[PDB]
Formats: sequence, C-alpha cells, structure tokens
Amino acid sequence: MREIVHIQAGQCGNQIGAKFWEVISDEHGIDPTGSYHGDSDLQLERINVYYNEATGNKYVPRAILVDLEPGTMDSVRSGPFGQIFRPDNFVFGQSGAGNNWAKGHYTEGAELVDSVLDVVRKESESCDCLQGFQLTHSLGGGTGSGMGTLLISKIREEYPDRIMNTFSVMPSPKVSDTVVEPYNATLSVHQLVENTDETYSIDNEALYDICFRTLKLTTPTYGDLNHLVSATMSGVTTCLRFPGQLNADLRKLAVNMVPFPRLHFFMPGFAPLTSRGSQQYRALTVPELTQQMFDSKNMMAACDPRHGRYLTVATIFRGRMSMKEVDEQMLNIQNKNSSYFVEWIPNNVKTAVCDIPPRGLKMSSTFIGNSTAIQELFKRISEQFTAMFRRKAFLHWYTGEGMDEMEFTEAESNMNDLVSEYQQYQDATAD
Amino acid sequence: GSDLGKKLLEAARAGQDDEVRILMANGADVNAEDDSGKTPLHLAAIKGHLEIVEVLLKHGADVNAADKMGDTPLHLAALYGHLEIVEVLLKNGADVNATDTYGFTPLHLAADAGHLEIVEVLLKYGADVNAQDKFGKTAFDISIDNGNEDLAEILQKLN
Amino acid sequence: NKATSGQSWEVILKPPSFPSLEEIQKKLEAAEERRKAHFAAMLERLQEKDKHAEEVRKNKELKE
Amino acid sequence: MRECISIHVGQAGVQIGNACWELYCLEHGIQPDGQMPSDKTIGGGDDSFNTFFSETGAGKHVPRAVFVDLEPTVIDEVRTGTYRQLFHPEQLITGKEDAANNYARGHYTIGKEIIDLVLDRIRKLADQCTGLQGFLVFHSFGGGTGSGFTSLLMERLSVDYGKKSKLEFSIYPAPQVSTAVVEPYNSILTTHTTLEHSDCAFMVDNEAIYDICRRNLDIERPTYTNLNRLISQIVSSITASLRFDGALNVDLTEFQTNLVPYPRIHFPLATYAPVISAEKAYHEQLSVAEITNACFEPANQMVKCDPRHGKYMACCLLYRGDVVPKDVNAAIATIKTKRSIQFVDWCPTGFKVGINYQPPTVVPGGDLAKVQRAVCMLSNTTAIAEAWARLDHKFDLMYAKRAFVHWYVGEGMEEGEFSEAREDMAALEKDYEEVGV
Ligand SMILES: Nc1nc2c(ncn2[C@@H]2O[C@H](COP(=O)(O)OP(=O)(O)OP(=O)(O)O)[C@@H](O)[C@H]2O)c(=O)[nH]1
Ligand SMILES: Nc1nc2c(ncn2[C@@H]2O[C@H](COP(=O)(O)OP(=O)(O)O)[C@@H](O)[C@H]2O)c(=O)[nH]1
Ligand SMILES: [Mg+2]
Repeated sequence: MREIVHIQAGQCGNQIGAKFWEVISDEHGIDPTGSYHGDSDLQLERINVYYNEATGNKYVPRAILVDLEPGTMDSVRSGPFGQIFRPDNFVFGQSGAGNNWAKGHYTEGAELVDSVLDVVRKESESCDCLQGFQLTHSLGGGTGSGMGTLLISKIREEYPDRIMNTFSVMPSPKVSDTVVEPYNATLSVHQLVENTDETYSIDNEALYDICFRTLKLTTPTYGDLNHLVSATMSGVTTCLRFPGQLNADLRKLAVNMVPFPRLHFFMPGFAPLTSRGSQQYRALTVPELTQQMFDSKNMMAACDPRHGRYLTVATIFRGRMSMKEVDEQMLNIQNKNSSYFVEWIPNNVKTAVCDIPPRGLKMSSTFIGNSTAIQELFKRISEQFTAMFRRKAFLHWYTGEGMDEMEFTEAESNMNDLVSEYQQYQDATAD
Repeated sequence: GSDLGKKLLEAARAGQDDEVRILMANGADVNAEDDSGKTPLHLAAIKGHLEIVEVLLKHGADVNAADKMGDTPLHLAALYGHLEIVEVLLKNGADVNATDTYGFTPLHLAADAGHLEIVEVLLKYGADVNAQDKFGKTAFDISIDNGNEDLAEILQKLN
Repeated sequence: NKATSGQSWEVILKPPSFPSLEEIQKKLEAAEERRKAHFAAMLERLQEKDKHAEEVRKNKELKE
Repeated sequence: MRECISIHVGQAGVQIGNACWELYCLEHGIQPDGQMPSDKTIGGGDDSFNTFFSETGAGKHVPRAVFVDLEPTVIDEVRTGTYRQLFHPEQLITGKEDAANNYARGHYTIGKEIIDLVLDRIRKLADQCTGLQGFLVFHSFGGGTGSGFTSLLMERLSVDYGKKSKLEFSIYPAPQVSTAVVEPYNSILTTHTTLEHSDCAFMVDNEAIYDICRRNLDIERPTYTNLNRLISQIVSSITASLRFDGALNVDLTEFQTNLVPYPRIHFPLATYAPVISAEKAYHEQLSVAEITNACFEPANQMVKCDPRHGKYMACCLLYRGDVVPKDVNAAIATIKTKRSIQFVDWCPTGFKVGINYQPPTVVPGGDLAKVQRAVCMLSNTTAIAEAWARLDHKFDLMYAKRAFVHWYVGEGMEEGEFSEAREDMAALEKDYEEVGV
C-alpha cells in the first residue's frame, strides 16, 4: 500500500473525476498550479496516495483521463484545476461511442485501449507500492460504461494482485432520456460483478430525488448532482488519504466490507445534505449526524436500507467531536436496530473519526454500507432491461457491432443471480 | 415566454396537471421551447403525461412542433411506448409521416422500440411503410435486423 | 530462596487430594502452487473473453 | 548468559514494545541514548539488566530486541522518535505492503518474502549471546502480520533454536478498538499454528485494559498510548525477575515450571494492583492485604473471565516495593477465609511468592500514580477458557456462512485449515473442561 492510480472514462467519469480532484486538492492544500499552500502536516502525510511529487515542489494527480470523444478533454483542461493534470495522461479518440456499450467495449474502445494501458503502465511502474485502481464512470453511456469495463478487464489481466475500485453512476429516467441506458447498465453490471473488488453505487435516481425532494431544487442540473457525488467521494476516500487506523487502504477496506466476492456493491450515505452555495446554518450534533447517516433520504443509492440487512458498514465522522459520544451513538443505533444487521457477522460496523472536516462544514458524516437492500437498485435496472429485451427493442445497434443476443441473456441472468444472492443472505439466519 | 415558459416546461416534464392549468390562465406560451427545441407537448409525450397532452392541445399547442433533432411529439410518444398519447396526437392532427434530422418517421421509432400496438395504430393512420431513414432502413428492415418476428409479420402485409 | 534484589517462598495451604523445516517448505509450496493456480484460472477466463472480443470484431465485418 | 531476545511483530507488538522499552530504561536508569551512570564498562557486563540489554564499546546499552512489520509507518516512528539512539537500524525491520488484516497474507504471501531477513537479524543478536534463554514475542491476534507473520516466525524459531523457550504477550481483540471484522479468524488461525511452538503465553484482552483505563484511570476514551502504558506495567511485573536478581521466575524455563502443568494449557491469567490515577488527591497507600485482595477481583484482570467459574492449577504472587513476608503470609491466610480459591484435585492449594525490592516505576507525565507497593498475580485457571469460547463463537457465526473465507483461500490457504484450527480450539476447550472436572 501507498499509491492509487485513478482513471476517468467518458463524459460522466471525467466530470465527476474533475470534481473529485478539485475537492481533494483543496482538502490537501493544493492549488491549480500544483503547489502546496496548506497549513497542516496531516494534509501531506498521505499526499502520495493520489499525487506524484514532480520537480520543484509541485504535486501532480496520478490520474489518467480517457474518452472516445475529444470535447470532454478540452472541458477538463479548461476547468479550474485543468492545468494540474499531466498532459501525456489525456488519452482520447475522435469518434465517440454514441451511447452504445458495444462501441465502447468492442469497437471504438478496443481501438483506444492500448494507448490507455501504456499510460496506466507508466503510472503503475513508477509506484513504490501500488494499492490498485480507482475508476470513475457512468454505466448508462457508451465510453464510461463499455470502455470503462474493457479497461477494468485489461488492467485485471496485467495487475491481477491489485485492488480494483469503482465509482459507478447508475442511470435514471429522471435525469436522462436515452432509451438504451438499461442495456448499457446491465452489460456493465455483468462486468463489475466479475471484475471489481469494490464498487460505490452512485445512483442518479437518488441524486435527483435528494435535489428535488430535500434540497427543493425544481430543476436539478448535473452540477447539483455532482455536488453530492464530490461530497461522497471526498468522504469515502478520507480514510485512504489521511493518517488513521481503520480502512486505511483499499485492501483493508475490501477485507472489512466484502464477505462474498460478488457482493461488493456499496450503498454510500452522507450527512449533512446541502445545495451548491447553500448558507448552512449551525453545525449538526453527533446524534443528528448518526440518525441522518442511516436515513434512506441520505443514501446516494435509491434503496431503502430498512428493506434489507447490513452485511457490513463503514462510518466516517469528520470534524472536532467527542469520540465517546460517537461510540455511544454508534452502539445505540446497532442495539436499537439489531434486526437490520446480520447476526452472523459480529461487530460488522466499523467507525473512524478524522479531525479535518470537509470544506464549508464544521462537522460531517459519511456512511459506506454493504446492504442486501441494494437488490432494489438491480431489480429496477433488471425490470427496465427486461421490458426492452422482451420486445427486442434497439438490439440492431448492438448486434451491428458484432455482439450476439446471448451476451444480453447472459448479462441479465448474472444480474438476476446477484439479486437472488442478496436475498439469500438477507434471509440467512445465525440458527 | 420568459418565467412562465420555463415554469410551463417544468410542469409538463413533472406531470404537474394543475400547475400547467394555472400557468395557461397566467398566459404561459403553449409552444414555449426548451434548450433542445422541445415544447411542453414533447415533454408530456416523452414522460407519458396523457392529461397534460390533452390540456396543452385544448389550449392550442402545436401538435407538429419539431425540436432541434426534428422530432415532433408523435416521434417521442412512439419511441417511449405511450400508446394512448400516440392515439390522442393522431386524433388531433399529428403528422404520421413526419421526418426528423436522421430520416426517422414515428413508425421507424415504434418498430425499433418494439411497440406492437403503436405500429398497428400508426399503419391504421397511414404511416408509410416504404419510408427510409438516413441509414437506408425501412421499418420492416428495422424489425428484421432486431430479430422481431411478430413485428415483421405485422409490417409485411403492406411492404 | 533469598536473592540480591529479591526474596521467594511457597505457601502450601493444603496437599493434593488425587528438521521439521522440510514439512514447513512443503506446506508453503502447496499454498504458493494453489495461489498461482487461482491467479492462472482468473487469467485464462480473461484470455477467454479477449478471444470473444476478437470474434465480435470479425463478426462486425460480416455485416458492413 | 542468560540473555532474552524480545521480538515485536506488527503494529500492536511494536507499539507495546515502545512502551515496554521506555519503562525498562526508567527502571534501570538507562537514558534514551543508551547511556547509564549506574553501570561499569565490561566491567561491568554481568548485572541482571544484561539479560535484556547488550553493551557497546562506547558504554551504551542496547535492547536485545528486534522490531518487525510488513509496512514501515509504525517502525518509522521508532527510528525518528525519542529512542532512535537506543536501537541500531538493523534491528528495526520493515516491508512495504502489510498483510491487510489477513492471516493467510501475513503467513503465506508477504511473510515468505521477509522471513529469512528477520531470522538473519535475530541470528546476529543471538551471536552476541553466550547463554541465550530464548524469546519474548509481542503481537496482536487480530492483525494479519501479528497473526500470520508471528506463527510463521514461531515455527522457524523452533527449527533454528531447538529446545529454546518462547513466551508470548498476545493482544486479544476487543470491538471498542478492533480494526477488522475478520479478527476472530486470524485469532483462531494463529492460536492453532503457534500452540505447539509457544511454552507460555500471556494474553492481554484489549477490553479488560480499556475498562481498567476508563474505571481506574478516569480516561473517557482510552487511546493505544493509554492502553500500552498500562500493558507495559504488567509486562514489567512479569519480566522484573529476569532483569533484576529475582528469586522467583529467575529464567524463562521457570515460568513454564511454575505456571504450566500441561503443555497445551499454557495461558496464565495476569491480575495487577493497584491501578491508581495520577490526577488524584493525596490518599493513604494501599497495604499488602488490600493489594493482595485486589488480585482476586475480576475487575483487575488482564483478560475478562470469571475465576469463580474455574479451578486454579498454579498461582504466583509477584510483589514489588515496600513488602514484608509477614504481611504477605497474613494476607494469604485472610484471603482463603473470604474467597473460593479452588484448585484442581492433583495440584496443591497454594502460592509461590516472590518479592522484588525494586520500586514500581511509572512514566513521569503518564496516567498512573507512583505507588509504594504493587503486585502481579499470575495464575493458571480454567476460567481463561471463557476468552477462547467468546472468540470461537464469533468464528463459528461467520464460518457457518464461509463469510470472508475467499480472502484467505485467494492467498493459497485451504478451507480445511479453518476446520483444523477450529477443531484444535474445540480440543483446547475440552482440555480446560476435562482438567479439574
Ligand atoms: N493494545 C494495543 N492493541 C493494538 C495496538 N495496535 C493495534 N492493536 C490491536 O491489534 C489488532 C490489529 O492488529 P495490528 O497489530 O494493528 O495489525 P498488524 O499486526 O500490523 O497486521 P496488518 O496491519 O494486518 O499487516 C486490533 O485488535 C487492534 O486493536 C496497540 O498499540 N495497542
Ligand atoms: N451524476 C452525473 N451523471 C452524469 C453526468 N454526465 C452524464 N451523466 C449520466 O451518465 C449517463 C450517460 O453517460 P455518459 O458518461 O454521458 O456517456 P459516455 O461519455 O459515453 O460515457 C447517463 O445516466 C447520464 O445521466 C454528470 O456530470 N453527473
Ligand atoms: Mg499493520
């Protein structure tokens, strides 16, 4: 453990990735030029996990930016922190994926993949001790989805002993109108079940619902959704980038979170929920942070945790607070809600407290749950997939790329087995 | 139509039936276009909001209004599988054979989506089965390439 | 017993009533050969998918 | 002669080692640079502290210790800290990648890469010994290095140092401070593999220490620094007799003779008293009777268990400071009248008593008050089986579902090893039950 290699694929992946880099640079005291201007040795202790130190006291993200479309790369370079990235790390095609998983995975993606692997190999071989990889992408499009999963498989081939981690954005008809999103997401989930060690399920259905219902934003934009994604990504990576005892690296996190290989889809939670530029009046208390953290309304995946059972939970508290109060509040939740935590995994809730709060807040809490309720996300995608597949809708766009109908049948079957497996552990008893 | 135009589009996308009515009375423009050229009628047609479609039409909405991709509300309801909306637009003068920037007719889109009942209503209303999109595909070709046996039988009778 | 920096005694309250090194190498050998066989099976299954993606690409040319 | 090599494995082992060596230095008057005005330069190399500290030509005292970790951060603190001059760089060994709380990874994957280097450094320390007694091994049960690397090391040490004594100071897991859900798996896997290689093991239950810190030291949320300072006091009580001219537990073999009647039942229970807060108002010092009584109170134990639900097979009382035999004997007599100190049929009902005149020592700005007299009772009771039962139950809950098993199997471990380890624990619980039935 030390270095993490970050990969950003497609429009969503690059937008969410760029936001992650600007948020974490601010936390680590790094400005858009790569210079450290912070005021705390804690900010630099584990800087090497995400940044390479270049000549002249500059810090460079260990990030690879990928797209089959050039426009997104221009948007990244033009962004606030756009100048911090390594120019040789931008790997882009000229003809997009046209929101087609098959084009991203087999055709256009395959044509670009080796150029990407050459850049990831250069970053990986420069590592003193590589933890693994972190990929940001959507499952609904063509590049992030198809090419992103192709990259995962190609990387798994060359680095079989490293951890593969993803921030996978799940499609929703509430935010996108592309009819093929159920096909692209099911084909990707099939790949993720087999090839990743840990996946953060970032659901556009839940992000939209939070913005509309809680934040009272009549017309949520990707900027509003991405404000919730970046808060979450900062929270779930806190333990990796600051000194601490719990889930300090990708493997220790996986060992604590993943009891069965296929069951590696996490339901992230965050408190307090805020809107871009909302003037947050008074910091929350520890009982308020704990109550909200397990609340369905604070979940970044559109699943009710009360509809399932927690296999494992990681809770991260940020800011200056009593560790005694956190311990009491955390024990109270488990004792009161005993039935929503599997009895056959003792002490399955792990808590960490980081003194450094995120930007704009004095106190915050991040929840990472491995809940059997995530089956609701997969069932929603499966039902949308089946409605289309049963009518043989839009199939020619996929088969036209050389794919067979059987791949669709197989992907659907694998996702339904995953749902069945969650249900099996939901019903299992310590007997 | 300023504040009212954006508010009317929001209410037709959300299916806020009573908020659409309140905005019409206040003078919101029925054909107020969005970023993509979509009128409140295209949004009601995508999302499946039958009553909104009917209130918009009674308040003189443009049934054949084309967005920036050249899709009318009939192309959208046909793609999204809203049979009852496809029947309402047709009865109110929707262009069965309207063509977008890609050469797609509503039949092209219903065949690709596999909407059997929509294809039947489109053919009943005079959809041309010999129309070719910019890919050189008829709706029969679309069903054969998709592997759709039931739909290719439904279209072969004319083609 | 009286030592320089210490003292000791007993208090009896009551009487009673009335080279394996080669095997270590063999066990570590087995685990290593099993871990490699696990990794090699993951690799064959990914090498299997690579063949399928080259098959998909050759099928694309059969259309246009 | 008669040297003891201390081996600190993983974070818990290294951190407890820091606390122990800091305390030893205060006890012997050794400064953090290795200098001591009390000694003579060889000389000068025959006083009891020499069993734990070697001497250099510059008159410096060097711990006969090796610190090992599969990751560098914890040991990096030792090589940059207050005692950086106390240890030579070669005795601080680190890898790059840790065992990720996985016994299989610590034992089979990563451990295999550093084992020869560790044995080479241990061998260089042993080469400086004329009468090596054996090893004191400090490690956690829960971590992948503490569990996996320790058992690998213990096996090799039995090969390289034949009939040489090996004692353990093992950190038993507590959820209040636990970092891994898999700690019960690692605990049972290490106990099974180390069992035939360890002669005597002193378990330290993190919850017992956590509770003593909260109750006796008034610490709201105890940290590893608080836990370790308290742990070091008990370790110092146990090792005082090796490092000073004792009379009881004079050598490593004597711990076995005095506390272990059967090789498998080798887990003595340590009970320490008094544990008093430094930030407290002037109070009258506890008598020999009061501290002896405190030895039979479950609240003062290093492992949570009930001796009233078990039987004693050996009992050692290690007094320190202003202690007179007359007061000890009177205290033992009164205890039998108020307490059920039931021994097994085959063992005599009694105590082996040792007074070490050296005063109890505390770290200056620490949590513990300096006392005139203290005592550590080491007893081999069947009640300690309760700690194995709690661990075995947590193992069984997860194992019935094969939860997390894929992590060990992926490192080359066989599922049958989990069964073998668990059956050995079931035989151990059966041994405790059968002994004193
Ligand atoms: N008392 C005490 N317990 C500790 C300390 N550090 C860790 N532990 C406990 O030991 C267990 C974790 O094992 P570690 O020693 O940290 O792990 P490790 O041996 O370094 O192994 P890996 O990190 O997995 O390679 C948990 O039960 C912790 O509570 C310490 O300084 N003191
Ligand atoms: N949360 C979020 N979702 C996005 C963003 N951009 C696109 N999406 C979603 O991503 C999916 C479309 O995939 P996209 O990444 O744009 O296509 P790609 O460029 O082919 O990978 C849909 O579900 C969109 O709603 C963004 O900035 N944030
Ligand atoms: Mg460690």
